[PDB]
Amino acid sequence: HMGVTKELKSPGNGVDFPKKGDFVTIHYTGRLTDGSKFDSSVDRNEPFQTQIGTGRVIKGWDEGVPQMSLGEKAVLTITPDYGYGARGFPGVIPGNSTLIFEVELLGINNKRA
Ligand SMILES: C=CC[C@@H]1/C=C(\C)C[C@H](C)C[C@H](OC)[C@H]2O[C@@](O)(C(=O)C(=O)N3CCCC[C@H]3C(=O)O[C@H](/C(C)=C/[C@@H]3CC[C@@H](O)[C@H](OC)C3)[C@H](C)[C@@H](O)CC1=O)[C@H](C)C[C@@H]2OC
Repeated sequence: HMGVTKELKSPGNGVDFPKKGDFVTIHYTGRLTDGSKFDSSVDRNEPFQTQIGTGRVIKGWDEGVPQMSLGEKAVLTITPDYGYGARGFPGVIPGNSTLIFEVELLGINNKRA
């Protein structure tokens, strides 16, 4: 999927992958391309929970996360068009920003890594 690239860092179980409509549990760290963190669920010590593939989150997550298996650690590199685009996200992300997320897939529906 063109606006997002996934780099596997450590494999999950290689069997359970999120599908459109699933609810996933994720720990993440987002950085801008200058290397600076803009947000982290890890530092916040709270897991992030959301439906995937239904537009609840940026396109880059919706298209990137279903490519990971349960337990996988990856990096999702997201073009502005698949992120917050020209506007950015007021108070956090400048307009026209590539987003780089470290993502750990901790849960899919009832299943847990
Ligand atoms: C009631 C409060 C808000 C409510 C916030 C929470 C549940 C708390 C939860 C931990 C979010 C974080 O709170 C510390 C914080 O996460 C960021 O820092 C971040 O790392 C980020 O980019 N994420 C979060 C992880 C998934 C990818 C992306 C996202 O898709 O986030 C989603 C997002 C912003 C979608 C927009 C929606 C508007 C569209 O126009 C735009 O389309 C381009 C896309 C978030 C999760 C929404 O679904 C839910 C919310 O908005 C945002 C920079 C701002 C966000 O706080 C606001």
